[PDB]
Amino acid sequence: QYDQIINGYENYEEELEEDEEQNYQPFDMSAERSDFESMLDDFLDN
Amino acid sequence: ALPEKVIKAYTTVGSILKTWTHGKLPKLFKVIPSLRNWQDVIYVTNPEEWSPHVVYEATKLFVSNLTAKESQKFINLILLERFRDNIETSEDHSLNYHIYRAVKKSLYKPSAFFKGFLFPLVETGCNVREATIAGSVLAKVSVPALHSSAALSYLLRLPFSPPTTVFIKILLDKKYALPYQTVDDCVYYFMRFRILDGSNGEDATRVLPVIWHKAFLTFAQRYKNDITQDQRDFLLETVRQRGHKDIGPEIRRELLAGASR
Repeated sequence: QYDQIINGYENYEEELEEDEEQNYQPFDMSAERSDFESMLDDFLDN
Repeated sequence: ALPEKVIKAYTTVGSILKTWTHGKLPKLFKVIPSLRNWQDVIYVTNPEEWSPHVVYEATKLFVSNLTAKESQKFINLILLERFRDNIETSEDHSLNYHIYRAVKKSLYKPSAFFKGFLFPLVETGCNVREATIAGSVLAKVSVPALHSSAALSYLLRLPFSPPTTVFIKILLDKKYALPYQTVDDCVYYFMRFRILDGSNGEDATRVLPVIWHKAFLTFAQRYKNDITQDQRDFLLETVRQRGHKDIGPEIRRELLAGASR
């Protein structure tokens, strides 16, 4: 309850650090939705 | 670096967003929350030049479609900065009502708001006008007692400042039920401004604004029945040493009307 959440607040900066350390990926086009480039194309053609 | 098709496409949507006021957001903009690297792409749209309309709609869009951790980053990197920038550079130091409503909407994910907006703000030179505007949002929007309490505890443990005290008072005024540990933190907070005849820090003699006294009074009215007799005595002593001409007697009165837990 309160036990859980207060610890997440007190160390919010640390948890952001740890989340980025774990889940950061550089940009990769083949790692995003496969219709992405196709959407980029329809748009650059107005 | 990003594919140049990305840069070229999102540089243009960026220009659309400078003047957008209504209708549907560009489709390419609306797919950004569906992307893993939304942070990399978003920057190309040049968020600080978005119209205030777009700030609002983007806040709705991003806060309700990102995870809390991800929402928190959006709130912090984009919303907070816009909030501060606009208040500092406006002629009457007011906030554009679109941005204002964006901040209200962001409170819908209270944890992402406190970690992404409030805590960074009070810990990075929040001024009184900033606390007054952001504080009025916090006053108006309902927040879960649990998150409200946890944020109150966090603010009470911070070094004193008048803007922080503004938020402390706002969260007290919610008059929600408090976990006994937050009640305790409140007692410890007001306690720490008394004079101990040996070791004292600045808090014992610093000048206290009226807002500190209204917060003390608020805590006394709502929570007089949730403190121990020992705690009541520390606070009555606090009021004796540090009390205010008009508010001090009211606080004392409320503290003496309370029954011990």
